[PDB]
Amino acid sequence: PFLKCYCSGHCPDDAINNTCITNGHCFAIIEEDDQGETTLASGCMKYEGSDFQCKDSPKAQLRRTIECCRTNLCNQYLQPTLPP
Amino acid sequence: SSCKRHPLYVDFSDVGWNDWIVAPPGYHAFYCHGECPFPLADHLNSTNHAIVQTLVNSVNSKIPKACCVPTELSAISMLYLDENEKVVLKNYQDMVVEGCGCR
Amino acid sequence: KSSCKRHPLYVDFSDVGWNDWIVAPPGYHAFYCHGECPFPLADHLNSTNHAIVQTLVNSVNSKIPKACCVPTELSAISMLYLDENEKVVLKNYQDMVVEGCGCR
Amino acid sequence: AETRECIYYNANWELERTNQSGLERCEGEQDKRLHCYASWRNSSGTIELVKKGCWLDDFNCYDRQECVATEENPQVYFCCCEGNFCNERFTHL
Repeated sequence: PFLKCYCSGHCPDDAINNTCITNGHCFAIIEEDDQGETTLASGCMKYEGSDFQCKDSPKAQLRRTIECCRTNLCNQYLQPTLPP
Repeated sequence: SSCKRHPLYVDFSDVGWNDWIVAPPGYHAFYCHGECPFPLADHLNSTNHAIVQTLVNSVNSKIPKACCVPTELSAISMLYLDENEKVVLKNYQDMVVEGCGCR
Repeated sequence: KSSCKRHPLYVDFSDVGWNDWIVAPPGYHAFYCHGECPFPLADHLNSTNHAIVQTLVNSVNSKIPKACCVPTELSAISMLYLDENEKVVLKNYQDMVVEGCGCR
Repeated sequence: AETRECIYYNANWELERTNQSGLERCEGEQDKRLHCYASWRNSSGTIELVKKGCWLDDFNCYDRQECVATEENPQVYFCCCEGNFCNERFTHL
């Protein structure tokens, strides 16, 4: 395992100090639910299928922006903003 | 509320297996439950299919989300009575949930 | 309503909004699994010992959920796509198509 | 088990540490068809070959002995077919 990431909302059960270990990417996401209510989350993403998840679908019904990064604890610096 | 492992102790006398199984009295089986949201994090060990299905669900709610199930199970041995009152030891695979994920 | 089995599902990349980075194919038949895992679990149903134990437990403790219908056999498809640098890449994505379903 | 061989080509063989051209023996799962494919760019009438190789079972390639692109004006052309070395030559349409 090479990468450590911050996690919030998406932490595994073996999470320590709100960080997780992965061999893929770190991510951060901002999402707007049924109501104009916004929430931020972050965590670890496996390499397999990460191209799909980091790209996401621009046709998603709810507004959200996920971003990915690949160096140790990098997601603390991702500040995704909702799409217009 | 997201997909994770939950507790589940299976008492053999509660499911009528104690007349067949001499030992153990029961065991910790656990179970998996919870939402598979977008995105599917590393620990959910999801297949590409589950990832694609989650994204389609996000575009069209008519397509269900992936489901939280055991992605890793382990074995347990159990002691049974042979038709001779001979206590026989047998291994049973896939009895215990070791990990949960979205499939 | 119905028993655990494969259902049709065609994933169209234009509808997902990926037709700009995926050169081929335009889409594919992914299928999905859906349906109940009723007690007693039907033999033809692909089921693990755990799903069997859980189903039995659920029959006498409704607080424990039933097993779930999910992909148990999947196949791969080839995709050709453009990376961040507009470079063409070939990848055989594993587990993209549901071939069979089961209660887990 | 049905066997399939395709023409192999990789314009980025260097940065990918692979052969630039040659032959590729395909491997498929049971009862799965086996195909070949070609991809290229056509900028200013000059054809730029990008990649050629094996391609997994895909209905878009079923029973086509010729490799013909099925997209009007893409930025990257693609064709697939079902037959040994059927990606040896390709055309647009």
